[PDB]
Amino acid sequence: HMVNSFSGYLKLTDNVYIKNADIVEEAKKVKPTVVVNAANVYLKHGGGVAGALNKATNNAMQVESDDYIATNGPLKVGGSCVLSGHNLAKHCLHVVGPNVNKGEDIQLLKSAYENFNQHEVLLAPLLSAGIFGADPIHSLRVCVDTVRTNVYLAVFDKNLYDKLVSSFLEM
Ligand SMILES: Nc1ncnc2c1ncn2[C@@H]1O[C@H](COP(=O)(O)OP(=O)(O)OC[C@H]2O[C@@H](O)[C@H](O)[C@@H]2O)[C@@H](O)[C@H]1OP(=O)(O)O
Ligand SMILES: [Mg+2]
Repeated sequence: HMVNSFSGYLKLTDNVYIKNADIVEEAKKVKPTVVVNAANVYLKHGGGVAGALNKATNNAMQVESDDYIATNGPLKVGGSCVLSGHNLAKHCLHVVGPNVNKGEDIQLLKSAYENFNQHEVLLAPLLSAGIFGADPIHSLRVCVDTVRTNVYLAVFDKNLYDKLVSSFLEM
């Protein structure tokens, strides 16, 4: 036992790894330097990954997020900010993917993944792929084509994990 030690990930490419896991359980076990949040521009951590991370910090992430946004104003779609990882990680990189359910520009998903290249190693979810309504296969593709640093993707759903791995390791 040490820190940033990932286990049970499938190596997709030289720098992209994928596991069927809860990003919160992975954060707790690994204590990564950086865990990524699938955030909105307001850092209102209502559901999905954001709700699960915030709940595991006993709401400390939401209190910090409320203070940050009241001070700085909202993020841009495709942007990020580095805040505390609380009890889960050294840092949390809050990254805003486009909300395609509200017609936001899918091109901003590439801008969102570009934020990952500022960090050597990240534990991350598939951006925009849940509540934000992007195709998860497309989100994995943009991740693989954009991110050059080491990214460990945690995919909660068993069936989604199997679909992502089979489509990737065919195409
Ligand atoms: N605990 C978890 N660990 C790992 N992955 C997780 C976990 N919970 C959900 N996911 C997955 O992450 C992906 C991203 O889903 P969301 O967390 O909904 O992020 P997205 O970028 O789609 O939506 C962001 C919005 O979701 C709101 O919660 C947040 O405050 C913001 O407004 C989906 O494939 C989502 O899968 P699903 O569609 O919820 O089954
Ligand atoms: Mg699901």
